[PDB]
Amino acid sequence: SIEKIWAREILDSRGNPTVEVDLYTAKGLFRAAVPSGASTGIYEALELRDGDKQRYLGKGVLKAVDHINSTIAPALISSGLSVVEQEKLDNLMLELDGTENKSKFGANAILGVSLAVCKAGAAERELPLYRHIAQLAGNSDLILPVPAFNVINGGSHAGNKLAMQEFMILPVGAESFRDAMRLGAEVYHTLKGVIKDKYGKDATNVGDEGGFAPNILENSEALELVKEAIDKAGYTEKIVIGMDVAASEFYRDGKYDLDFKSPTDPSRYITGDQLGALYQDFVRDYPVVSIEDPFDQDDWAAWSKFTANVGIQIVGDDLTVTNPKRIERAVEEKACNCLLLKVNQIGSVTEAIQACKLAQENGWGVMVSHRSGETEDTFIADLVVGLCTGQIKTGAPCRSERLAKYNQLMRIEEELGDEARFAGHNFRNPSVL
Amino acid sequence: SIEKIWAREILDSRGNPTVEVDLYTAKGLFRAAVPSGASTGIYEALELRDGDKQRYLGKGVLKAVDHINSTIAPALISSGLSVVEQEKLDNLMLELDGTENKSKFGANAILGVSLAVCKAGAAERELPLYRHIAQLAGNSDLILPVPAFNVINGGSHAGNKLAMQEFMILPVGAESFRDAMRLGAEVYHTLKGVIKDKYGKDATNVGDEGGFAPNILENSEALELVKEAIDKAGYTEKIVIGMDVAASEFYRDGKYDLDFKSPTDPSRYITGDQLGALYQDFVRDYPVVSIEDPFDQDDWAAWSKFTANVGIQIVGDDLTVTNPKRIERAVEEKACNCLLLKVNQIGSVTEAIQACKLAQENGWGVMVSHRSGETEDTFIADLVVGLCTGQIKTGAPCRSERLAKYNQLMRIEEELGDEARFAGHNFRNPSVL
Ligand SMILES: O=C1[C@@H](P(=O)(O)O)C[C@H](O)N1O
Ligand SMILES: O=C1[C@@H](P(=O)(O)O)C[C@H](O)N1O
Ligand SMILES: [Mg+2]
Ligand SMILES: [Mg+2]
Ligand SMILES: [Mg+2]
Ligand SMILES: [Mg+2]
Repeated sequence: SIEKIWAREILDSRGNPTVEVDLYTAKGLFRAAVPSGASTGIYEALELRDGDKQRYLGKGVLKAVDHINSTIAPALISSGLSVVEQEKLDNLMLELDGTENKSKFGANAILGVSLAVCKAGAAERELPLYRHIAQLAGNSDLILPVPAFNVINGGSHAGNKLAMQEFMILPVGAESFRDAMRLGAEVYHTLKGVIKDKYGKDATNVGDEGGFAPNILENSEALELVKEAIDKAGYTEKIVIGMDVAASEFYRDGKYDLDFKSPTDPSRYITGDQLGALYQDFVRDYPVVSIEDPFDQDDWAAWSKFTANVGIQIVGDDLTVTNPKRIERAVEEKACNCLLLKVNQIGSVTEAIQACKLAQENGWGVMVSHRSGETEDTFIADLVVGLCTGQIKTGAPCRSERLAKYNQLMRIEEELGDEARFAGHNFRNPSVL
Repeated sequence: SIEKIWAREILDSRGNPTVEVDLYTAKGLFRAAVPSGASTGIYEALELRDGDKQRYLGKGVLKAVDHINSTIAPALISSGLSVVEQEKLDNLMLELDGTENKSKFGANAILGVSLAVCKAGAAERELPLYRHIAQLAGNSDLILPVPAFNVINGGSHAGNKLAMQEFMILPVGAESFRDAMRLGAEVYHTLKGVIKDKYGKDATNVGDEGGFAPNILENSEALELVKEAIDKAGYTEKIVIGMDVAASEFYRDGKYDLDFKSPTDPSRYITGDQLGALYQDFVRDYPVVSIEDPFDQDDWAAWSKFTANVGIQIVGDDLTVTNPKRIERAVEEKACNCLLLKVNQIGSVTEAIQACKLAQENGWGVMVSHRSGETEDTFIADLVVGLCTGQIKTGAPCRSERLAKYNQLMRIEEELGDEARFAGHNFRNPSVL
């Protein structure tokens, strides 16, 4: 089945090395690449880096590449398994690695091969990638997702004082996915004009995901800007707001520091309950319909308490790290009601699909997501359609490691033709469509 | 030969619509997309936009898409021409349009099809794209180019006061193209730390091409910054500097305004002679080996004078717009000694290859180039290798519409194996290899 597997080091969207894998079958070349996070949860499967400080500041991935070329590849070719057998090939890699967190080969090594196998498998089935993924997941009724565009940035890697990481727009009232793209781009260009006028001509360069990071401190002010741009573009009822707080990043001694990029001062810290009250005010004052990582990745009681007292979507990211073990705990404690799905948090296509089905079985939403460090790879566009989740976040409508996914979703919608359905206001629960 | 052509609107790396074309033959699907400039020369072929303010603020390209789908596609199909016949298919489109600047269909309509045809032709020849391009151009040897990374930004679309558009680094002393990527990436990341420390944490977000635009006014300070990053990264011996001044953008009244982003004040203006004197100082104080568009696209006398008084590379971009007619004039007046090759400035692959050959036959260097607005398309990576020009500028090593090209060049290098030659110090004049 598999003629050759060959891995190489390429550069991701931030200029850092990452893994790319070529898989050859009689049907051709199938290529995939691995993303890389910046604000990673402490429970993520292992991203294997070389640590050679004289090459790429220690960020090379030659070791992961070698694990693929020297060990994984001959093992999978020796097995004789068909590339359609995703689960068997993935399980084979998992047992070969033999560690829970994939720390022998690296999650980035195993995922690279896993993605390529999946693409080669689709071609063997003579199916577009999204339909093959749907079949692997047991789905038949595909849907185009609502895109969630990160347009204002704060948090650990933004050069402002804004503590919360992401402020997103979601065109839930769009007519189609192609129309959602147009709405997103128009609000984005509107927002750029607003920021230029108010914060100056030098305030509209972009961050890693293509959004803006103007110098503000109040999170409420970020929500004000976004709502202002939505209204100015004429889409007040059609576009709503999502947030990724990434609260693990400013968790201090059991409390939360909404000014953590300023010199340390413990008296400013607030409690989980105070943080929960602040969110309730956001949901009251602004059309916020989704909040991701509202509390620290270990602060389970605060998650459960908040989720039980709000009607919006509550997304586990660093809390759940696409990990069935952590998800089951979150399900049992009712910590959240949506899973953020990051294939490189867990390290294989099979396990990511299992994590998605576990969420969906329990009435949760699922939002497919990029990493801050992306590539020209568009796998997650087919993934979100095949898993039928109804929602994807994969950047502002700016920088092609983000537009490559959005463009692919527009091609998919086009291909599905008259059968294309758009999640719209049912992005949390698209199965009712 | 051509079974079907289908065009669609996608978004480019700036979030604006552009043309993508799917072309089908017996051997499969061949896809290409068109870039879009920000500081466009007045002599470029016409980029056709819709101007419908109800959509994308008038930036849609539905008309171009419709010209392809309704007019160009059935014409090329009815012609029965093989996809290997690049020249004939391109000429067919040129005649169909019947205007000098492709203003009936739009240059973007025509190029999109032209690029897809070229990819379909390579597969028909059972060749990698760059070898097909090599044959179309009459070349036999292939060479990997020195990359020119735009790391510091000024000019029309930078939010600082810096007038000159691009300050680039060229790893002429790298061992190979893969090593050139590493040198570029390490200097880029070094520079980011330098900019952070001197100008602040809020000063390292990126512009359209992945580079930085800190708040500086003196162009000499830009050159100092770059030099400082090169040495701190430890590569003083191996990396030199290129500039794209884009002087057309600040040509005022026959004079030049090095503060054109401040409110108009003619007392500020300097003459071409004075500008030329400033370049002479740059070339002396810094390792500047290449200057692009030093004078206005119509200021021929200033070009000829300057070029005759220096030994560095002098690059026509807006001067020449990849246009054989304007190049012949430049040749005659010895206005410059290098052509910046932008396929969408002239609108077809055949005409771009002709522009390149006309340049090379007259002893000029050729630097293949991106546009500010790019896509996930990687055609120019194969183009620069097939045309053997020895140099390419396709962005900072940041943002995957940039890295897609650089990554593709690393794959090409790998594929050529033992036969891979890197232009290195012969980037201006590679045919001696
Ligand atoms: O937490 C994050 C960061 P990361 O780089 O994936 O950690 C960006 C992404 O949108 N998300 O949810
Ligand atoms: O003048 C330019 C700009 P443009 O967007 O192509 O006009 C960016 C490119 O590097 N170049 O030479
Ligand atoms: Mg994170
Ligand atoms: Mg997150
Ligand atoms: Mg220009
Ligand atoms: Mg230029």
